[PDB]
Formats: sequence, C-alpha cells, structure tokens
Amino acid sequence: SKMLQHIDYRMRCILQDGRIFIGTFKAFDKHMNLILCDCDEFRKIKPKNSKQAEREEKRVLGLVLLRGENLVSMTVEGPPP
Amino acid sequence: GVPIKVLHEAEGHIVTCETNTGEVYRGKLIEAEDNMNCQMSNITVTYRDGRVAQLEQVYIRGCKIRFLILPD
Repeated sequence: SKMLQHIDYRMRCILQDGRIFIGTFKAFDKHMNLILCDCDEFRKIKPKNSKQAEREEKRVLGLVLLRGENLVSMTVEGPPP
Repeated sequence: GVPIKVLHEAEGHIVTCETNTGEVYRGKLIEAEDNMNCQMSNITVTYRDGRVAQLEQVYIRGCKIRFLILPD
C-alpha cells in the first residue's frame, strides 16, 4: 500500500480485536508486518458485569514487530517525534 | 530495514514473543526464518492463565504471533 510516506510518523495500529498499538512507524512489508518503535499497546475492556465501567490497560512495549495478519486499521496519531 | 531484516538482527538477543492466544514466550532468539517462525532457547513462558514456566527450547511459528518485542 501507500505507506513509505508514513515512515518515521507516530501511528495508531488497530488489531481485529481492537487492541491499539501506538508507536513510531519504522518499517513495513507486503504482508503488513510493521516495525513500531517506542510502542505501547492500549486495550479498552468492557466488563461482563454491567454495573462496572469500561476500563483501560496500557503496556509499554518498546521496539515491536507487529504481525500484519491481525492488523485491520491504521490512522495517523501524531507527527514524527 | 524491512521487518524481517529487523527480526534477523535480533538473532542472538533476547526477544519477547506474544502469541495470538495470549501466551508469552521470552528468551534468546536463535533463529528466525523467512516466514517469522522463531527458534528460541532458554525461555520463560507465561501461559494464558498466568502460569509461568521455563523451557529449554521452543519453536514458535510466525502465523501464531501477535507481536515480537525486539532489543533497542
């Protein structure tokens, strides 16, 4: 796809299950495997118990190779650091 | 470089591998193949229920990988 322009920018990479990987986009391929530097994963969880509120989890990862098979969406989160 | 080249540069280093079903394999990447199948050694694994255990060697197929955490 047209992705070489997005190199070095901060991207929001969303998996099929809704996990959000936010990192600096450094590499990609035809399968959509991505290299995300200074990457964190965010999840938004809705508890089974209806009296409990949606909650969030953040994991600081680092240099991440994200597999393209699960990647469903990609949006610009911010300019390059 | 291209993602696969980045993975090859981690050969000899400790990597973290998270599978599509939530298992976490952490250890020395001995060899990554073109399809991202990874041979790892002296690993620490965290299973889905949080059980932590160790294994001398594992072979994690790239099609089972959610993400890999590489050095640097």
